[PDB]
Amino acid sequence: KVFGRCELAAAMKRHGLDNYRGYSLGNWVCAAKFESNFNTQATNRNTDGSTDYGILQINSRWWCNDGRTPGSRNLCNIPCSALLSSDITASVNCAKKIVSDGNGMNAWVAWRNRCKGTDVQAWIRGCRL
Ligand SMILES: [N]
Ligand SMILES: [N]
Ligand SMILES: [N]
Ligand SMILES: [N]
Ligand SMILES: [Pt+2]
Ligand SMILES: [Pt+2]
Ligand SMILES: [Pt+2]
Ligand SMILES: [Pt+2]
Repeated sequence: KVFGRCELAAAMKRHGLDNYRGYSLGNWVCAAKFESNFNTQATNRNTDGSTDYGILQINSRWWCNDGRTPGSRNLCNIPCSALLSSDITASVNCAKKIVSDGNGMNAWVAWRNRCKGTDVQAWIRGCRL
């Protein structure tokens, strides 16, 4: 499922991400856009042999089990295939853990390189919260 810009903001605000650890909604919407293009089914194999899964491209090295990442933690206790659901719940609850683990949204390279320090307000422009 490829969400719309305003559609994903709503599901995101609802599952409790707006101001989560002091990151406003636009930051999460911007990260989704540059990670997955809002596609819940997005996967990207990394040179390291891990894979990033879903709307927030959560990585198999640390966070989820895809049964093929050689040496790999499963912090979030889920198979990576539950990050590809059209319901973003599982992606969201894993994202709260990730963002809580010290580095905040720097965990998402696409956030640090493209969203950090820009007007992320514009990403929720014309959406009903
Ligand atoms: N939720
Ligand atoms: N998109
Ligand atoms: N999906
Ligand atoms: N969702
Ligand atoms: Pt789908
Ligand atoms: Pt939902
Ligand atoms: Pt939720
Ligand atoms: Pt777009």
